[PDB]
Amino acid sequence: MAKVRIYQLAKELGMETQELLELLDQMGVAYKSHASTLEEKDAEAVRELVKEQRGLQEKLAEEERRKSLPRRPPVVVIMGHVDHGLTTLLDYLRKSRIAEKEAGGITQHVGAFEVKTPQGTVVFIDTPGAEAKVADIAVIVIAADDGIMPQTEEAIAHAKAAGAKLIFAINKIDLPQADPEKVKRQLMERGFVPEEYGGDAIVIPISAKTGQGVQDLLEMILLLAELEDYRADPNAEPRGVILESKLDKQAGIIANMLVQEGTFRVGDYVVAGEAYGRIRAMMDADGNQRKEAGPGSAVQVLGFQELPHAGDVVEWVPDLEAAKEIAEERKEERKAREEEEKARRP
Ligand SMILES: [Mg+2]
Repeated sequence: MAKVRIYQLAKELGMETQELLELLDQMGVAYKSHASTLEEKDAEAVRELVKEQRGLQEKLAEEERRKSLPRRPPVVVIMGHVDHGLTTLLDYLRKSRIAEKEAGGITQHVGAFEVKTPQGTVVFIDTPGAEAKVADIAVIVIAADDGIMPQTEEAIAHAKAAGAKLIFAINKIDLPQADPEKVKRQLMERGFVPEEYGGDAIVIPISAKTGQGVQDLLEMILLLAELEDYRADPNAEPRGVILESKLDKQAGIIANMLVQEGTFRVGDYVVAGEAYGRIRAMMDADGNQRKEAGPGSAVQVLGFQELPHAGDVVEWVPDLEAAKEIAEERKEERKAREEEEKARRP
């Protein structure tokens, strides 16, 4: 401190000579060389300025990082004619992760399940949809033998309405009457031109029965997820969607929720449409109790006081009172629109 030479102060602060000499020029402190002695008040000023500038750097670098949100996994729904092997595909995907279980032990149905690959994790909504936005991607399954049917065209229209990206999966490619070329013509008739022919429709041959092609579907999902670059903020206000709800004799009202933003925690108050409660417990697809559920997580939630509806947005609220006010304001507004039916003009 009193008195320090510039090369000594540099060592102490971990700076290179020329950096400290630059700083002193910025401060207007004259010196002959790095061997010169500094007045105590100059050295002190240097120490303060360097501390601050380093504070500031760090603040800045933190900000740059914090504003880059982590990846969230792609959410996928499987759709198409119920006879075209949807459940066989879902089942196949559910098994490629119980290889030869732990185990075990243990599994729960919580509305969605995860498929892990070296390239990343995919979230599949459980039970195909006939049927808020839930899925990023809809896989439209079409049997090679049967071709595009009315259920197929409804699945396509619902997926498009919901804003999902389509992947066409032509299944049963090993039946003797399998005709994928016919399916592709049917697709092109409908404005879906396969990439093969220079169009934008993604078309993938699979067999849900043997699993042939299934790894290519997963790779394609993950590639699209990399390009769309799906991300979410785990510290935003928690937001989810109800996938389904039911009564348990033993447990009471249960609901499956998929988390989209923020992180829900046990003890949080939530409102979903007109239903509300305090999260008493959350259980994931492995049957584990979780204290927290962040983006992409599907969990069974205990604590709702009435059955929430499928597709309703789950919102964090600060307290019980807020939860009751929000749910109630929605209830009396619904009655209002309904009362705009009983009166005039039925
Ligand atoms: Mg809501």
